Amino acid sequence: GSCGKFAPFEIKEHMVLAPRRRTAFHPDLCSQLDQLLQQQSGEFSFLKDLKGRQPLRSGPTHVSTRNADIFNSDVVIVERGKGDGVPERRKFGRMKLLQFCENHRPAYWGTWNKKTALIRARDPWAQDTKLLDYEVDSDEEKVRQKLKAKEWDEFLAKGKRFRVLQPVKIGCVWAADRDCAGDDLKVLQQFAACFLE
Amino acid sequence: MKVITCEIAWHNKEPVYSLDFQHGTAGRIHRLASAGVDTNVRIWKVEKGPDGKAIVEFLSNLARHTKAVNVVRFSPTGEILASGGDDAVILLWKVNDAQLNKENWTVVKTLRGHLEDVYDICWATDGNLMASASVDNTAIIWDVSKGQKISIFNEHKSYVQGVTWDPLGQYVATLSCDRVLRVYSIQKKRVAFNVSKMLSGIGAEGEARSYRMFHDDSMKSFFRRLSFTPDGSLLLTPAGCVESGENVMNTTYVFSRKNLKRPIAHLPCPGKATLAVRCCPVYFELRPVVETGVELMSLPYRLVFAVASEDSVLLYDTQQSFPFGYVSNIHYHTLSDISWSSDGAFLAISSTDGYCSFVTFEKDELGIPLKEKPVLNMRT
Amino acid sequence: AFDDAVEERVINEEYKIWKKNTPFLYDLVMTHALEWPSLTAQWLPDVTRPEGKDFSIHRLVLGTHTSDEQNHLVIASVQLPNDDAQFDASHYDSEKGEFGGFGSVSGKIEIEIKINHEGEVNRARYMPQNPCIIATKTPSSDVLVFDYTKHPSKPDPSGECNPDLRLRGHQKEGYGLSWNPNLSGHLLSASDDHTICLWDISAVPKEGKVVDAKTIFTGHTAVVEDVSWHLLHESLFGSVADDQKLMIWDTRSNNTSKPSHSVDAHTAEVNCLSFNPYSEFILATGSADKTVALWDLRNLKLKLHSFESHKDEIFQVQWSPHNETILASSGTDRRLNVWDLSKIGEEQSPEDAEDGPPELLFIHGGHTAKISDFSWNPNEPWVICSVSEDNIMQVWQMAENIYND
Repeated sequence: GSCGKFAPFEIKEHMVLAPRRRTAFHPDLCSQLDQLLQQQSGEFSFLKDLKGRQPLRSGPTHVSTRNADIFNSDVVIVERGKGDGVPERRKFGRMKLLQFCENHRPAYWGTWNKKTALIRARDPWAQDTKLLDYEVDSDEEKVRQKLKAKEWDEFLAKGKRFRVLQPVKIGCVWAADRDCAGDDLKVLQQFAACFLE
Repeated sequence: MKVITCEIAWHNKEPVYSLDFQHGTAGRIHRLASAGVDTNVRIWKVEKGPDGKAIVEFLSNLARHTKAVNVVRFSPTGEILASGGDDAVILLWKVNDAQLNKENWTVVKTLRGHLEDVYDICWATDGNLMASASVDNTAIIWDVSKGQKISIFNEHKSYVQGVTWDPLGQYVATLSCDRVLRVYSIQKKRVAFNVSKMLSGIGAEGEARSYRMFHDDSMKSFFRRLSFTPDGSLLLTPAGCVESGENVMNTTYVFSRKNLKRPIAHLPCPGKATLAVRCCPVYFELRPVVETGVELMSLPYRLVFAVASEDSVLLYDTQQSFPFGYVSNIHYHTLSDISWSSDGAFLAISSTDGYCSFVTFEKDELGIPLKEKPVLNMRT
Repeated sequence: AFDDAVEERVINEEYKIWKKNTPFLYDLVMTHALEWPSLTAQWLPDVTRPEGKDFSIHRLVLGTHTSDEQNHLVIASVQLPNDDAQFDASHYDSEKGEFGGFGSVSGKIEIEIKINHEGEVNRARYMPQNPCIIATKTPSSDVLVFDYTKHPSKPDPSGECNPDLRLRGHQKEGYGLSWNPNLSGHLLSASDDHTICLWDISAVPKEGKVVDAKTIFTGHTAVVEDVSWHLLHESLFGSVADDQKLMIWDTRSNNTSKPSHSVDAHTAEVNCLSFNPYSEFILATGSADKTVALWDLRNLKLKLHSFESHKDEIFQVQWSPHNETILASSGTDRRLNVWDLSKIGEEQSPEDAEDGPPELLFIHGGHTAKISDFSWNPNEPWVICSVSEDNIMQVWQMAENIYND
């Protein structure tokens, strides 16, 4: 689809293009439109039909390439510990992102469950006193283990008492080394040979 | 050094009991053999990648064994693969010039004469004599060429869980479960040295304090695999106990050729008990020596070796008192065997959890190899 | 005099209270101050979704308005969090009682490509068949066409631009520009010269650099403010001019001086128009009446409806690509009004009618200056990018409980 002297658009590895059309193709459509363009018959009221049916909508753009997204998970999550008993996340809604260029304080990334009856979308400047103090906000500024297959097998064998191994390797530490860390030297001195005479 | 723990089970997640590299290799890529409870002996190809991480390629599977295979050992030339197991028969495999195999191996000799499980095998330097230890309280010497039993040592009172052969061809050492180390003369075919007890310095109030050197049945490992030094000068025996105060500590004893009835020293291993000892076949030039009487033995060269306990591996050399390497907590169960590669670039560790690991060393990291490997003063 | 001081004080207070009320009305707010004011803004159709990441990367085409400096056609990048990542139990502020905390999560806005441009960028629009081809309207009589892949990522050391194509049809500057979504290469431009120009760049040779006007339409008697192709017909297109007129032209009609249809749309200058994507018959025009007129192509004598919540002139009107009943309009009143068609002529409570007509859905008053141009995000619903006169670009999205409920 090269137009003139320009190369066709190159879709990159993880790119998605928004659809160019929002309706299925009707072949006769254009012809009928031409008729309805010339007739100028005031028979049809579109606003009347709008309330008699559901609005035509479309969703966010999704990937539809062949063999596009195929993944493997080698991990099973095991959760241990009482935690703080924090409330259910589901009842807190979407996390809002509010960032401002002029704010020294970093961007806000979090939920908002305060409830008002006066801050309306119809009036952004409508004040709601006694619930929000209208002053400058920016004045100044247990365990969830991810087991692999081997560790999952060992956990099923042992139970909640199981914990993943933390390998301990000490690099080559010689008696002639001068800049070697003394901590490793002492840990290896813990295994120093004892002679008998 | 680098540690590469394998996250894929070689023997269907069954315990891996033994490992050994093909000592006959002279290049950069090596052949490894593993024995497991799955009644299989698997041969793999081990080489370093461009980044330096070890990579394992599956080569062959040898399923002639009927029960669990406990020990796998390559002949010094790397041509004959000895495999022993719970079926009391030792198979000698050779490459013969079965869909899964990239290369094929067939049994040449079936060494018979044991009554119970075979736990350890040691070759002789010439490659014509073999020695094996078994549960049946006997250590058997074999004529490899004849394929027949030549001698039986039944002086043991319990399971025999390790045999080593003198590189100088004078002694054969066996470690048994009766807390007794035995050294047999290769010529007299009798017991030369018996080492079980150890005097504990001077006892309190003038008492004659003597304690048993080696561990009891509490040992979680089937094996007590001791080893000679490649030159023959020293003998390293794991599963030893030292009573420092009122407590006991696990250790590996070091004996000399001069007297075999008392060790020079002991390498202490706090924590678990040591079960395997394996030496690097490369003679290294001595480090820049800070002059002290620290060396285990005083010779122009030095030798690196590894002692594997239930959950750790310690990397020692000859001249230093402390080990230069320590790795631990890489396997969820007891380790079984350790084996060096021919060039010293690899140290393969097997554990009973079903997975194995490698300790890799880059160029000249262990040391500077000798220009010429020293000639041995064999006795025969 | 006191006019400027009073206006500045009132606008600053209004912006402060709007920022304070923002968490109740928006789910996303990104305020960014550009180097120079942008007269144009358009979302590119590209969305890159890097695997293993919690965000997507969208692209914007913008311009610069420098009084005495070097002007640039700009392509910029915006990071927007993925929908699956908007539910996250990371931290729990036990004081405010929210799953909040400011943390370190922030939207990343950066400039990707800067290309030289002689004069201000009045309006930049990409070709739908090839988003690499971007047409720009200059303060000169010529329309420029660039391919941002054929230009360095950084501007030239000095000198003006090297446009890939130069189209010479007009005699004055203009602001209306639209590609044909059904015929690749067909471009329509409108200018102060009272005419509309149609170019066909689909047959340009490899070494060609200048293209003459394929057709000139002279129906309008005033400054043709805007022109726009029909979204489904390869022949029909609409235009709105300063003569209070909206004309529907058919390219198959041989009379290049009389449109196939003419309508006295408004009582003042009509500055913008846009076709509904879901209805072939419906379109909307924003005028200087502070009004937006809804038009049915099957009945042009009757105005379908008039949206009358604006307080000043209206310069841009664009439909939502994800909902046929949703419309947007911006103008000099520093406001962006979002309207719902399915709420026209609904009964209203006495205090709700104080805010405006029932069809009015949302008011965006986060801009402290005239909204130069805005654009709906074609990939993320309800995400709008608006650039104003005080070099302020805002990518925002109103709260979910406003449209979904």
